[PDB]
Amino acid sequence: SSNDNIELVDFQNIMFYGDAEVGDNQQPFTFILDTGSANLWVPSVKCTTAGCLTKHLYDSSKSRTYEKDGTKVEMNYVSGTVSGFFSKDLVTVGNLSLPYKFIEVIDTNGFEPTYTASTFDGILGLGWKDLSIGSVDPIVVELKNQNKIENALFTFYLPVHDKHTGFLTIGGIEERFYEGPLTYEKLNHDLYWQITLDAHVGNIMLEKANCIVDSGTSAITVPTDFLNKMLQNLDVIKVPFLPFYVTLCNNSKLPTFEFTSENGKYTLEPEYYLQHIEDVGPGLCMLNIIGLDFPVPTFILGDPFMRKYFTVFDYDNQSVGIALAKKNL
Ligand SMILES: CC(C)c1nc(CN(C)C(=O)N[C@H](C(=O)N[C@@H](Cc2ccccc2)C[C@H](O)[C@H](Cc2ccccc2)NC(=O)OCc2cncs2)C(C)C)cs1
Ligand SMILES: C[C@H](CCC(=O)NCCC[N+](C)(C)CCCS(=O)(=O)[O-])[C@H]1CC[C@H]2[C@@H]3[C@H](O)C[C@@H]4C[C@H](O)CC[C@]4(C)[C@H]3C[C@H](O)[C@]12C
Ligand SMILES: C[C@H](CCC(=O)NCCC[N+](C)(C)CCCS(=O)(=O)[O-])[C@H]1CC[C@H]2[C@@H]3[C@H](O)C[C@@H]4C[C@H](O)CC[C@]4(C)[C@H]3C[C@H](O)[C@]12C
Repeated sequence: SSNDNIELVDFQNIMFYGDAEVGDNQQPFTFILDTGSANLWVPSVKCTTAGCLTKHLYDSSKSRTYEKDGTKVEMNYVSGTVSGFFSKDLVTVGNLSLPYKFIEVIDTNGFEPTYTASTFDGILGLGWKDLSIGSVDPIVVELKNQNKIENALFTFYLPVHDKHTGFLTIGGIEERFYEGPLTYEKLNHDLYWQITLDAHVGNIMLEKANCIVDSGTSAITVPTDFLNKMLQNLDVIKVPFLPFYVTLCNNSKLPTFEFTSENGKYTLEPEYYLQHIEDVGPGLCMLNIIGLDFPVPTFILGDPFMRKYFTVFDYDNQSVGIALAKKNL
């Protein structure tokens, strides 16, 4: 009905979070909404670590829909590890509710310093079942199976800093969120939001590259070889000890990413991957790009791509729909 959604709030023009609840008493948590994972976790009142002092914590004893599991789980992300045990309780996203298996986290030491530095309490996975720990049906799929929504799909309309808030819409496509044509790219993986695109950056290209559309990566990642070729004679300087590159914001050597399919063309101009850091010096920007090598040459089209392009994640049609995000409104 209409279209169920959760508001997306920009954090310092580099991350975005949405709020959902756990327990029949609707205990509120702030989440990274992560299309690149397939589990929900919240920090427990039983959490024994420094990071949890600054967070909204889940109290299973205060929920009468809580069902004990206790199966120990370690959740290993590329950027950190959280551990605890499975619990079952009511999960509410927008105005949609369902009983759900999630991880009750008691150790966040492996998630620092990012955890304490950030406003999110946990991570809400929007991936595929066979990627999940504990064989958990994805929230959006379950809601469709329960006839709580018209379609097993969700859309990302990211917030733009000082322009507009964003929305995760569950169960329907709103035309308000995108201008121009919506192009559907079929998945090249059984259990990941990953599509095939030719990647062109200036004179260098990777043919039929694996491209993950990842709401839960706050950067563009490119293969390390590709990045080394991109940055040759570009007048950019890497930060000592850190995989981040600094440039003059006005550096006209900075290239436009061009990603092409049989039916689509997506470009990402420097304004979409530049981060102003003028506290550090005059007219200096960081590139929101990092080198990351997968066994197959892979790009992560993270936050910076999804700031520019509205995205539809369709379980039933096993495709990602891409359209230019509407600027205002
Ligand atoms: C400067 C810039 C780099 C910034 N990053 C941030 C926030 N960070 C740390 C990230 O986004 N980091 C990314 C990340 O790990 N994202 C993660 C969420 C997260 C965020 C913050 C801290 C800890 C975890 C979420 C991403 O979807 C990644 C994508 C991925 C998957 C496999 C292999 C490589 C990459 N997913 C996972 O790591 O999930 C693995 C799984 C575990 N169980 C099932 S799959 C990396 C891919 C770069 C703020 S500013
Ligand atoms: C998971 C990857 C490392 C992948 C890996 O294990 N790579 C081994 C091969 C290395 N090389 C390609 C250089 C060898 C090939 C030689 S070649 O000549 O081919 O280049 C590592 C490398 C740099 C890491 C980030 C930074 O720490 C900054 C920050 C610290 C926070 O706390 C957590 C978040 C964040 C964003 C980190 C996330 C993640 O953790 C990254 C991407
Ligand atoms: C081979 C590497 C893993 C790292 C590696 O180089 N070697 C480890 C071998 C495998 N494990 C030891 C984890 C097996 C555990 C079972 S064991 O029997 O060992 O206990 C490959 C094999 C399959 C890959 C994932 C899947 O494609 C799905 C998905 C595609 C996206 O594009 C990127 C994210 C993700 C989760 C991929 C991550 C990573 O890229 C994997 C684990």
